[PDB]
Amino acid sequence: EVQLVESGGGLVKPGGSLRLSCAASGFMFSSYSMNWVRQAPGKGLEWVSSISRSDSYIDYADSVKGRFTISRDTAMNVLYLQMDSLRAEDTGVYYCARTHVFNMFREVINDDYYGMDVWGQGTTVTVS
Amino acid sequence: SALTQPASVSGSPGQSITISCTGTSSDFGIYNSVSWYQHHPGKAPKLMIFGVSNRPSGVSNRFSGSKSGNTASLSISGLQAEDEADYYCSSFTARSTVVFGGGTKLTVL
Amino acid sequence: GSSSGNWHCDSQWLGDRVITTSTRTWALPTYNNHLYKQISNSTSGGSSNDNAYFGYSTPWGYFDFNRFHCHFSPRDWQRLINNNWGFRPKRLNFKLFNIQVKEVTDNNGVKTIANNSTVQVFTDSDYQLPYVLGSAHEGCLPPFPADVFMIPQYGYLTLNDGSQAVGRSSFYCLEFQFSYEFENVPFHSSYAHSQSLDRLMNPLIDQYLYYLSKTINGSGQNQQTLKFSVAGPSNMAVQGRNYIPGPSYRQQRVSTTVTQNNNSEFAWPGASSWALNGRNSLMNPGPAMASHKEGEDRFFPLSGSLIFGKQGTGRDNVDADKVMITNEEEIKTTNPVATESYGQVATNHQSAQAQAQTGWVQNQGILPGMVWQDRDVYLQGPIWAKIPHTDGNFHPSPLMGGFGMKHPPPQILIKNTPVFITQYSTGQVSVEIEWELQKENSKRWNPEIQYTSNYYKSNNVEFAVNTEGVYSEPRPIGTRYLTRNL
Amino acid sequence: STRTWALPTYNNHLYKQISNSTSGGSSNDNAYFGYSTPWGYFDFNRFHCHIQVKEVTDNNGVKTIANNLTSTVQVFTDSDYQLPYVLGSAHEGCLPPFPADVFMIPQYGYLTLNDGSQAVGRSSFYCLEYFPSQMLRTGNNFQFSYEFENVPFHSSYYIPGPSYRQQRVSTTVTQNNNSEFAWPGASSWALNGRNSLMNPGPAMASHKEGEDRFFPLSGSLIFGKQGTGRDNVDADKVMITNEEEIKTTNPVATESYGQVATNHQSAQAQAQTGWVQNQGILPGMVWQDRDVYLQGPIWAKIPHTDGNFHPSPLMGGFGMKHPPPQILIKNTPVPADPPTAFNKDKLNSFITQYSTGQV
Amino acid sequence: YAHSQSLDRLMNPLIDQYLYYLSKTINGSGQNQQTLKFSVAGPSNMAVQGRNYIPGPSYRQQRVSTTVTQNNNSEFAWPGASSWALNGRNSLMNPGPAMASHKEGEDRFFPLSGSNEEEIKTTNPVATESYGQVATNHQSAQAQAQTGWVQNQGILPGMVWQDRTDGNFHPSPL
Amino acid sequence: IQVKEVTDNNGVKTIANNLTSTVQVFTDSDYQLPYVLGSAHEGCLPPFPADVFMIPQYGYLTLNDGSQAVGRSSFYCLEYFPSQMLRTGNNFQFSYEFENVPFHSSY
Amino acid sequence: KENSKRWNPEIQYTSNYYKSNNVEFAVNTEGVYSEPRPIGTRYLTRNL
Amino acid sequence: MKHPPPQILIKNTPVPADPPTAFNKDKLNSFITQYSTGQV
Amino acid sequence: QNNNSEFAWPGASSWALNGRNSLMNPGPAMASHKEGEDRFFPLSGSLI
Repeated sequence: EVQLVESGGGLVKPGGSLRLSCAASGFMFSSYSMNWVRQAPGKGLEWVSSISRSDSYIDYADSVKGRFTISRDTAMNVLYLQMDSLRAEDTGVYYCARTHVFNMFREVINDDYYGMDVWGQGTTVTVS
Repeated sequence: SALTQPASVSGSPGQSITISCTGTSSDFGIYNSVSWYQHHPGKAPKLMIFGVSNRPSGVSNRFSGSKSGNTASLSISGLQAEDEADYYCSSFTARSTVVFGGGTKLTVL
Repeated sequence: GSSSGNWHCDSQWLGDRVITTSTRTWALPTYNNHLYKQISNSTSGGSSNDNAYFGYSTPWGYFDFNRFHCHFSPRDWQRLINNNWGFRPKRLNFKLFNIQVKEVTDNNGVKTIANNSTVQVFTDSDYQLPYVLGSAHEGCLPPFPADVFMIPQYGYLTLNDGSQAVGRSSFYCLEFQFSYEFENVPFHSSYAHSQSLDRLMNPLIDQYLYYLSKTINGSGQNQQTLKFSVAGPSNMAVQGRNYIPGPSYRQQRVSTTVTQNNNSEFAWPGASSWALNGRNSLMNPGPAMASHKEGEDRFFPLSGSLIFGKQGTGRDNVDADKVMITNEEEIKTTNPVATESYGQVATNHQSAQAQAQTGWVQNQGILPGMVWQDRDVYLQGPIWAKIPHTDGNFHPSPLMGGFGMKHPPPQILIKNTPVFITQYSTGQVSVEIEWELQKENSKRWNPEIQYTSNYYKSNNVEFAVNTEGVYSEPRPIGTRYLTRNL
Repeated sequence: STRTWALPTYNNHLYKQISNSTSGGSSNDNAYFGYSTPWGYFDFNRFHCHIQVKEVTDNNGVKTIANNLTSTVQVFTDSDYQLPYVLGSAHEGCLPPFPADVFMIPQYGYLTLNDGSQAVGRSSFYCLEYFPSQMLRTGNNFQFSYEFENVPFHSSYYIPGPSYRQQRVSTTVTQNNNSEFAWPGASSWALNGRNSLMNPGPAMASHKEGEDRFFPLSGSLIFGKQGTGRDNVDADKVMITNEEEIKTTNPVATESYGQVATNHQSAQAQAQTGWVQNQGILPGMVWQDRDVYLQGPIWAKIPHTDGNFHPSPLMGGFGMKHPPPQILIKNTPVPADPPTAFNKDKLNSFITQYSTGQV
Repeated sequence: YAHSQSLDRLMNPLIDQYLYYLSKTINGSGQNQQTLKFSVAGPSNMAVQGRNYIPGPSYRQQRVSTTVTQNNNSEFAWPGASSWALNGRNSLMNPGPAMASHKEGEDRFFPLSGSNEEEIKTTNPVATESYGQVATNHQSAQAQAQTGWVQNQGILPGMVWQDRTDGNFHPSPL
Repeated sequence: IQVKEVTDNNGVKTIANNLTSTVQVFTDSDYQLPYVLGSAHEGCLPPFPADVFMIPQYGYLTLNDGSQAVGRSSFYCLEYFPSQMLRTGNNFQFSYEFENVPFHSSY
Repeated sequence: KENSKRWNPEIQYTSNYYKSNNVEFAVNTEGVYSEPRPIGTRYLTRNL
Repeated sequence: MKHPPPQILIKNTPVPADPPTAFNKDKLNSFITQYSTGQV
Repeated sequence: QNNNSEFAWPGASSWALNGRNSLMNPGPAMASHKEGEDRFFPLSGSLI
């Protein structure tokens, strides 16, 4: 039983700032990549940002680059997405997923991508 | 965006269904990654297929997939009322981003 | 009309020893229409002086079994790399039999093939020929026993100036079973240290040595002072240590996310290399050094990693995901990272008028008290190499991994005797190497890392044939899994 | 040699993970992860180095120390070298120089792989309880004999040996630059992205002939005088050893090894040279090792590796593939009264106890 | 004796290696073209192939020509010369480690303090040439790959070379 | 043991002895292959001795979910078994001893 | 012993290379030994 | 039976058609059409 | 996915002996789930 629960979604006027947290349980939280995806109202899933296993590589979708900061505390497993300078397009439902790798001991430096493994039910962020 | 996938598909119970999404340039399915997700409204999305056709422990055998040329397709067999959900395809890209298709809502009759 | 041998493939696991037999089916054409012909770059256009070569192509074919997966199944490699801290090839036995000569006739517009002729074969046990085996060439026995392979042509190189020859160059005119006893070579170390060279210390008690902690009392003028402190658990970087990591020759750092890399063609311009007699040779793979700092999995040294390629991968400019870039992370504990500097040194004398300045060390030779780990052997990688015959050498173990030897297994040269007439031959080949093992004695309480197949449901099984009959090895299996103290 | 020792009870007889996170892990260079064991160990590794059980109770407000004849002391040697080897780092805890002293036996701990303050999959945890050991009461004794492997004589008396330059620090503070260069100006070697000071570094004379005052910043082992403080003690509170004996065959620690031509002369280009700040080994070099001091260590363990060059350790003494084995010791826990009703949990209540004896 | 082979050419000219190298870092043109293209090391390009051994160590000597016009018009005999400093005394390096005297084709150049040695040029680096190059920085989107020359190189694992107290290495005299 | 080869010359096929050919045959007496002789397949020796029969093909099923293979699947390469190679003059023979089993009952 | 001639590699019980606060099958900072998951005995394969 | 009579496996050792006059690392896909007969 | 009722004891398999209903635990050796159903587990039929 592996569970990831999103939190902190709410209603914030445009230009404001919201911090979203993802509380991980049941698995080792520091051994996996973790990343945030976003579903706008009446639209398909969209990807936001990512953070690597050792936190070396932080990635951002082109649209939110520079307005968001992803980071994990790691003292107590949790994930954090700092949303700054929100727009009207940032309304949606934010999910917390973890890319799944069967073996964490790499045998080769370029590994074929396997996609996200565990997801949260997601929280709703609304701007007015 | 960047992955063209039909708006909605439908089928009667028992009938197979092929959902297929297409992509552009090289980065479509770079490395082995073309991944199919099952999103029920209001619940966590599930990774139906990881890789071109490999499917994870949780997924049922009914779901399957293949990629021919520029087109990858999810093939659902033995259709049921519980297979009604949204279906998205995704592919890792050359800049280490993932790209989701618009997604197809499968309404079983 | 009576077979001259049987089919032997199996692995007998006996105590500390292993015996791996392999038999394949081969076909030998006629090369150069039975003619020794000079070759040089002038035949190929001679674009650069770095690519200059001079040598001879010979009609003889030779047998190359020098790669590991010839002798090991994917299972026999797993059984080996999980339970053992070392291995090495005691003996060799090679049998060649069931000779079948097939002559070809073109009659009208069709070609008919019928039986016939002799096939010459010899081994060089005095090492009077060039040695072309240890260079990581193609033509080695196929991994999957049901394949049929073609024998590679033998040709060699010698002294050149441009494409022309020189007075000192040599021309060699080369004009069944045997056994071989390998010379003594140290056990390959298959393990990844559970300690790091800098952390060997006891975290509780503190050293009786002192270091210089503060050179000034505080901000101000004429504040110079000397204050000494104990090296202890608090600051562990400054403790006195007996041994220092292995040598380094730096490589460039290339990132598998193509946006990270600089937007310019630096593949040859930025590559580390060593110059010999005016010809600049790329440094490949180079000394043994870890590929990337811990937690960095997208950065690899540009020319320092054995790069294989996947089944069906083309020869020229194939995509990044069509190759398998090996990982040498296992040796980051005793070896410096390949993309990082070795350290720093002082560049001047401080004084009242001069600050203390330091500068990076981009390469370091051997120093007294260094320790290092050699490069790992891979399922697909080479086994042995010939230590070139020179007045001196240091730590001859070859840089691509495996067992350096001054008398490696002899070359086996074979040709079809000219009768000219269109002719080819076929038969069997068997090679039996007795491997010696070093068992795993460790006291570690918690479970190791092991090489395990993966459970996701898929269309094909790894290391098996698909619907077309094409055998494919999905990933390199290098051996360091068991762990051992430093 | 013979001494009198006293062994307390460490960690309440527990194995406990320790790491920098308990100390906060300020710098990445000082990160560590490891374990701390209740066992103590005998360390005689320094040159100048050459059973009675007690219990304690709290009665009223005073503590009464009584004999315990039935309690035991577990001791074993690691002669297969399966444990981490902590005797080679020149830690404190050695036998005292003067026999009339009585010394305390240091606690045993070992460090292993880490990334930051966490622990990677490869890191391995060793349980010393899982080795066989001998249990000694007040009448039993323990002994064993060791045989040193052949090592070259220590020398007390073509081109010169290698060099890796150290910054030059002068004892008169006026001469030294007025800035904080203790860590920034130090010679280091980087491993896994953790910069580690080069100490003592290769064997090199400390100063040119005639310039006694100057000393290499990390070149020479520094010994504290009797009673010197652990933190920030002045220069007259420490002994700074000089290597000047070896100045003949070895390069000075604070000097460049030499000069090499950096280009080709021509009518249009002058002959240029550049300084060699560090030189590895070349064919033909001869060099002297570092001297051993009455207060200095004797042996080190050569880490088990594919290859090494001139394994003799840098601090001094005799490098050995198999050194004298570790000797581990602990006082077998005697549980207090258990509750009369069964509880599966392990007993955390033990009798306060220590032992003493001879070496 | 003398070698009839060179260290870098020990390969078989007729067969490909099974190893790949990094052929192309840029697709071409400009601004957003960046790609990783791998190729096989083979007979056509023989510089980039993998090799098991690297040549002897070098400590560079200044290049002096026997035609007095080519030489720089200055007194570089002592200042120019390579040296090893001991006890604060600079000492000219003579003859020094064993290295080739000059590159193939130039018989008028000889190392200043290093004496011809042309026989050993196969496994040894030329006296007047650098040992090679080493990258001095991490490339990124913002920085080009830079490589500085290596003027002196001690022993590394797997080297081979030709000839001309507590410890010593390869005691053969110079 | 006899060996033939088949060539199509012009439009017609011609069969001719190949003397140097070999035939590989082994027994699996360690029972390390899948054993398919118990499924009552066709391809047995014929009931009537004047009949000449075709030798069946050997293939084996392993674990599978639908048509896809799980990680527990096995792939046996029969070439990895030592076998005896027979030309046209060589022969192959072995004996076997049935383990003790109860009499079949006819009554 | 397993005499199996299976070509492809077996499944094995491996401790995933992970980064975490604690080491599986070892003590935590308070000295409490812990077993993370139940361990089965069935990994290698044999024909039916 | 727990140890029934063993399986007797047999095949025709492949005899390839003429190989090319230049080395091609690929396995030989061209074989002489062949079959064999005999007695039991 | 579970039924919203207290079926922990009423639902469970049992073997009555001498008038005392006794839960069937763990029971005969049987697989836990169909492939893909691995989220399901038999009520009384697995060691916990």
